[PDB]
Amino acid sequence: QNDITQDFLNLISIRVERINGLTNLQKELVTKYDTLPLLNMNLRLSYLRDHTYPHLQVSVQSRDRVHGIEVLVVNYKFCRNTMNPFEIQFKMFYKFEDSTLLKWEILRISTNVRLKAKQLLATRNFQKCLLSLYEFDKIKSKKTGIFQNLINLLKRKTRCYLMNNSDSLIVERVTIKLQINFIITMPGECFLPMSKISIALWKGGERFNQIDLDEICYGLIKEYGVKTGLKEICNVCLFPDM
Amino acid sequence: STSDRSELEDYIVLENVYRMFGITFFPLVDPIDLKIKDASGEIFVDREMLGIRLEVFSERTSQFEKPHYVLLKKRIKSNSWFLFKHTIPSFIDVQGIFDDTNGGLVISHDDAYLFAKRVFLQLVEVQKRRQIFKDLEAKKIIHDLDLDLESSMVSFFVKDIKVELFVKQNEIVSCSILDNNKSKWEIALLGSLDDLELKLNHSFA
Amino acid sequence: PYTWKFLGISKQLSLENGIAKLNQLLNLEVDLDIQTIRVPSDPDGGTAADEYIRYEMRLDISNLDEGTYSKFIFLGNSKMEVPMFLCYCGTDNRNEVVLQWLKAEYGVIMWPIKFEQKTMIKLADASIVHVTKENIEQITWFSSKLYFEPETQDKNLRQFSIEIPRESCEGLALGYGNTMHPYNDAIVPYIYNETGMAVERLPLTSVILAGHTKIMRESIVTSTRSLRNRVLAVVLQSIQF
Amino acid sequence: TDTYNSISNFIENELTALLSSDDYLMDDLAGPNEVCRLLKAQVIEKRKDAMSRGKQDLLSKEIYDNESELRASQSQQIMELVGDIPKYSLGSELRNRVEGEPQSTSIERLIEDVLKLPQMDLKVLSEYSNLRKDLILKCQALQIGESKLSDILSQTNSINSLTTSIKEASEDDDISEYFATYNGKLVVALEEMKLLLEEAVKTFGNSPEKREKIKKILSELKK
Amino acid sequence: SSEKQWERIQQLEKEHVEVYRELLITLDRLYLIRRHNLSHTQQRLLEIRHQLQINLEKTALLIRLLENTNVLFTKLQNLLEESNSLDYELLQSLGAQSSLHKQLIESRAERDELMSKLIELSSKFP
Amino acid sequence: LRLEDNYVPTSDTLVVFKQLMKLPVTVLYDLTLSWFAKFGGSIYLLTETLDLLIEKGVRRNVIVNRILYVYWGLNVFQLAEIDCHLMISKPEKFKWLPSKALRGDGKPYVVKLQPAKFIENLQTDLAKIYHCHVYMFKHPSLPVLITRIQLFDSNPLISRRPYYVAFPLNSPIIFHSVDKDIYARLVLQSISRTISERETIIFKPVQKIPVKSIHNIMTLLGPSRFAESMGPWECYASANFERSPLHDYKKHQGLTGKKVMVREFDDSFLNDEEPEIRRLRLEKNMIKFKGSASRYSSLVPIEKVGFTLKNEINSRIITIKLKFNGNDIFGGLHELCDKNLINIDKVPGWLAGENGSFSGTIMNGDFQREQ
Amino acid sequence: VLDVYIKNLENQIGNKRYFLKQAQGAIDEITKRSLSEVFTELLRKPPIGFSLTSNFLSLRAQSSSEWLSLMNDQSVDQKAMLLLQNNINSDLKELLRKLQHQMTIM
Amino acid sequence: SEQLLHNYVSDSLLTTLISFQEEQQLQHWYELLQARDARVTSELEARIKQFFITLRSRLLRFLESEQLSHSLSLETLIDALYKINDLLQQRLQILDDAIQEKTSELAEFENMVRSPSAGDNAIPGLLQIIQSYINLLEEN
Repeated sequence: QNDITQDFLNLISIRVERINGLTNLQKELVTKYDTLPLLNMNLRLSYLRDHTYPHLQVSVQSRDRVHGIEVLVVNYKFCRNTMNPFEIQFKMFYKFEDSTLLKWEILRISTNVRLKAKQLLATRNFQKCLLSLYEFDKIKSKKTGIFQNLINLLKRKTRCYLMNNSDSLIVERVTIKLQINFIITMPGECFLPMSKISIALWKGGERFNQIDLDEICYGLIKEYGVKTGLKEICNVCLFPDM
Repeated sequence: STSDRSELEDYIVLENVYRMFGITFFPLVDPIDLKIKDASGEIFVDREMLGIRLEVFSERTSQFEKPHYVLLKKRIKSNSWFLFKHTIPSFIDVQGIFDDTNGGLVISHDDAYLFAKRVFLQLVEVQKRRQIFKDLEAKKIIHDLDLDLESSMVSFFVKDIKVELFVKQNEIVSCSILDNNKSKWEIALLGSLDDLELKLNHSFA
Repeated sequence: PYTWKFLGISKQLSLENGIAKLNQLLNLEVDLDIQTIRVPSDPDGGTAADEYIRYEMRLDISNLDEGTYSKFIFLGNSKMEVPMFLCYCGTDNRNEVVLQWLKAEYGVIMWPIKFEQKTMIKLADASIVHVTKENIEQITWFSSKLYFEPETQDKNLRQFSIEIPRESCEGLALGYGNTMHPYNDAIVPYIYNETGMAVERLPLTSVILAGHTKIMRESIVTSTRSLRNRVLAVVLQSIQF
Repeated sequence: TDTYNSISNFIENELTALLSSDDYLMDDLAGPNEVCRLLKAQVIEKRKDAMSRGKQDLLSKEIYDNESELRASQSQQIMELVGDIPKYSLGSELRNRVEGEPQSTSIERLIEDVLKLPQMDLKVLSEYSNLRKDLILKCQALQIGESKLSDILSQTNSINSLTTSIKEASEDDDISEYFATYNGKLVVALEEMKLLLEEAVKTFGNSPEKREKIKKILSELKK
Repeated sequence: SSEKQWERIQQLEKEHVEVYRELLITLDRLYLIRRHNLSHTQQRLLEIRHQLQINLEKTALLIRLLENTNVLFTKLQNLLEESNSLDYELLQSLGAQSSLHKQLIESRAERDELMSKLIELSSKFP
Repeated sequence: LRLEDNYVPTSDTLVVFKQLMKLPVTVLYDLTLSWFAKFGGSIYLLTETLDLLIEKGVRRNVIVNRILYVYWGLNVFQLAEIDCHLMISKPEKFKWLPSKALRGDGKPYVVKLQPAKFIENLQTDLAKIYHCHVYMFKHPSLPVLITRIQLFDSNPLISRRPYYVAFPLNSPIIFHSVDKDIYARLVLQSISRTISERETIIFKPVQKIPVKSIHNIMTLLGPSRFAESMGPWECYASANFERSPLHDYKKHQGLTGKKVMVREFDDSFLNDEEPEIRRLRLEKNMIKFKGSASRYSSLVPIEKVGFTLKNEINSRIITIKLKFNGNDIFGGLHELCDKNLINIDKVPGWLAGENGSFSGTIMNGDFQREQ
Repeated sequence: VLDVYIKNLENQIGNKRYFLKQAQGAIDEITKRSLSEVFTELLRKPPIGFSLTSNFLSLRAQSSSEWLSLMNDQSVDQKAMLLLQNNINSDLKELLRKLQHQMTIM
Repeated sequence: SEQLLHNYVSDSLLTTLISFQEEQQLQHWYELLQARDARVTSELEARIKQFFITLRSRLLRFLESEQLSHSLSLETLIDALYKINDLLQQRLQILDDAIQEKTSELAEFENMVRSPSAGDNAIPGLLQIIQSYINLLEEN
């Protein structure tokens, strides 16, 4: 009666996620226990574009495939100088498994660096060409920045006119002239572009000793700096007080 | 998720195009110091990390080599990166270059980029010094040779003569011919490294 | 360095009777005091199962060789399930004599007592709380040293030992707050938070305080010939069912 | 070299050997054998601690100690003579040329060693000073020549880049005619530009088309 | 190297038949609820119904596979050969267990009679 | 007073026999050929009793009695070659101890030595003090140049314990055998005097606890990718996760994804079956203590490790001193984490196995090794 | 041919789990919407077979082996205990007889 | 040194005991005895003097040979610097040859750009065209 009712009552009463390339950062950081790069592709692209290669506009234009290769036409716009940037357009040929490069060629160069990057772009090593173009843009931007700063801090007392393209700035006072060379030499026959700073004084009559001015420039740039090293050279070539 | 797969495909191929440059930054987080705030239930990184991905492109095999990684971690009391881990062999003073850049303290990302550029120039230097002698032994101007790890001390063979070189950064600084007329043939090769390929056909004509 | 071995007792016994038969069987004169001790004497206990009847029992011999001088400290409670236990130092034969007498006379069953890990933690916790005559409990400090010895594959990890100095122990105890349990609320959560090693689950071997005691899994080495009331209270409390 | 053995051998073979037999019995050539044996027995009797095998060992050790004390003075006086350019002052390659068989020529280490050797039989001193001056002038001319050669190499590299670019772009192999008629092409281009400027002056007569033409011409002549 | 997929399909088949039984009982409860907007015998009848469904699926698999040397065939044949090699041993063990329990009953009854006799005798002996 | 190769020392015959019984037969045959080509004693005719003996498959005792009782001690060079071939054969018996080679300002100095001209200069520097013999060979597998310096004394010429110094090819770190006598200091100082030739080099030691094999001490501190990562960062030292940039983009980690387990951030470990979660938890312990995939033995076994964790809570310095031991520490910690005894979500980096075989203070969350 | 079997079995598992999820969601829907002979009408109405057959026969073989080992061990333990108790029964019977005879003799 | 040997010889002689025991025949006996002792100690003193002279000369020439082995002269230094001067002269010769080759290339370029012409009238035409272009630009 009661025990059968209790037995009848006892009888009748009887995470893992998969992350991807496009995913939010919170769900990525919840399931983070390995020491691997983050798979959020937009954040990785933000690190690859905003932080390591700023002022550069890379955009993939087209990509095809034959039978087992992959062609890829991409263009770069080195926009560090906002007035007139120099562009380029590549075309690469993969091998897509045991992946090598077969061919790479240039479809166009914007005609501002075409001869300056003529000896460079015949080494057939496209990584060195890309890095040399980016560093040449950076060094050219630093050159025009330093020369505009030296003009802005000297435009009142002197006359400040440039020369050949921008490679040598000339100041003159009272007379006495001073020319500050700054040459960027692309590589050809290291692989990054290198700079060369040299000066030459004129005391009205003739040139000075190039060895002594070279030693003065070397010491006064090795000691002070570059942006604040040339200002000391203009202060010495003034010599009204010290 | 089909057009999103296409957008991810364009993001991946753009990441590869950016990785062709050689020196890349990639995000990273140590999972020891992933803390929770408990006032909102969200996760914030305690110490930020920055990873560099050095990747030298070869030319004899025309494919990219094994990538090298430098991982920087942000210090907890100074707001300046210090070199946490690096997968670089020990003939490159990677800690010394990191102490040399900017006096020792690295704050902004371009200050880390200069350090990554110096280490990448040393890696390309080692790669080119190996590639030149491998392309030499491919054309059999030299016989069976041996190299060091950084390819800075080689000893190849000539038709009879053994030649030993201690080569610095793309230039030969020491020559050793052993088997008065030897010294002319010793300061013959004591020049650059492409002229070594030029000068070794100047005697076997 | 008087190592103590511990044995449980089945029946609550009083040694006021039959002790003359021990004096007949051994032909010596031993001393017994019949105390009534109360662990923590702060008034937030209400005296609810808080009394203990302790029978310290020495043997009045010469104290030249310490191996023959063996105390027999007892404890008991009329409310616990396993009521009593005895614990003795010394390396004499009279220990087995009095164990044989207490087995045959009273009809009890004795098993050796093996300690767990949290019992060793509570025994190191209650072997530093010092008692004074001003009805308050103060805490001294010793530079402790835990000791582990796990059983791994191929004897990969043989033995390892966390070691904590005195000043860092005091700093952790003040960092947790005012408590009478440093090693279970200050040190072990700190070790788990900064290392990840759960100490209650890891195999302990010998929680060592510097100079004062040395606990083990079956025994306790000490420096004096006596044990504190909190140590015996924790041992009697731990072996229940 | 091996002076203790020589001292002890000289003692044992030319003092005791001469004072043992012939200094005891050979004096009887002027003489009886009995009184000679009596005096020989007295001599060997009242001497038996001097010519022992241990006392002369101690004597030879004392002779060695005196000769070592005399050797230490000439040892300290042979290092403090006239210097004449000792070791640890020249570089590696200088003393390697001194010891012969250099087996590895290296011009940079030779420069860094030649620029390190110090200055000062007076004709040998003047000859060494003149040779040091000539070697320093060789190193100076080597550095100047290397820097000038690098500048010349970059200069002719840019020259070869210009000649390759004009051989490619003109596609006629007429570089001399190109450089000769550059001025003629430039003046006919300026004549065409003057005709275009006259047409721009007398074609539109606007104020905004002139602005667009001026902006295009300025951003084409400047960029 | 197929053993990994073998135990993987074993565990996945166990989860499969667990969720199949769950699907059957939940569809039955769904029909009970949605038929109109609960006892012991009714629950047992649904359990018998699901047993007969699984029984018919078993015999359908058997007649589809048996009525040679194909894929995943010899596994079922060797399993059906190996599953029924212990029934005689099970029945012999159960029979030996019953005989041992009967002998223990006889020994305990003899010991209880003897102990009662010794208690009465040693109580009279005092 | 430097010893030439044809010198014969006074070595016991039974211990040379016991050394020679630990070698196979083909290396004994090559040693026989090389020794009789070099020195000889008791050309093509005497090779005939060996070319047919090993082709018959005779025991080693006959050939070691032949090679020991026609040179009836063999010499100093043959004993050096025997002990060096024993080093190549069984590498787990020796014990190495590293030492970096700084210079000048403090920057490390790559050695870059030649095995020919190093031997005469070192033997001439050591020859002014003791009777020494220096033998150098290149290891057949690893890129090291193991030297063997054996110093003699006189009461013929008795022999001391040999002292091995292993140079890698392009590292500032030089491994040497563990000894604290005065001859070990003399040999290490003479090596640091003769390796320089341009500017002075000092050997400041980098570690105090010796490492067992030479493949282990070559992985840990030689020129390799595992020299710094070594722990949970071992995916960066072998490059498991990223391919070449010219590789296929249909098979990318960002496009195929990976299977991960959601971490618990509430402390629910002290309050305690779905074998997919068991597989992922075992993989999680494997990832935390290793790369991404026996089964507990790490890439390098480490004998002894002792840390010192100096945290700081409300301006109090709270030091604890962990001190491990065993045959392989971090594999044992991997096993303890595998039995659910150590919470893997709170295992720090330095306990998981990074900067391995080092031991030192941990201030502010940053490891700094002991001096 | 086995990996495609795992693939379609996992697809059927996901389909059946989606069916169960929608069924329990319908249960939740009608119970939140809330505030006989039809059971016989239910009783009239009503990739899997290899799975349940292999599962059932493997569990039957394993559980039969486990029960056989357990019952064999318990049988041999009860056999030893029965032999011991029979020995003590015989000795107690002999001592009962001797004590009865001593009760007669005094 | 020499002071010790003359003590060692003279103390161990016949003269140190038979002088104590000292008709005319015995006087002549020990007189001839002391004369023979004086002769042999003169000969032995000459012997030990020549031995110490040759020993000190051998030790001095050995120390001088070792010191000149551990030092340098100033003539083999001159020979070594002559060899280094020959090496640097050869390096300057090959560098001058490379300079000559590169300036021959530059001189080959130097005559490729010369335009012997009437280039003042072209300059005047360019100046007039530039002035007309500037006038047309400033008149717009």
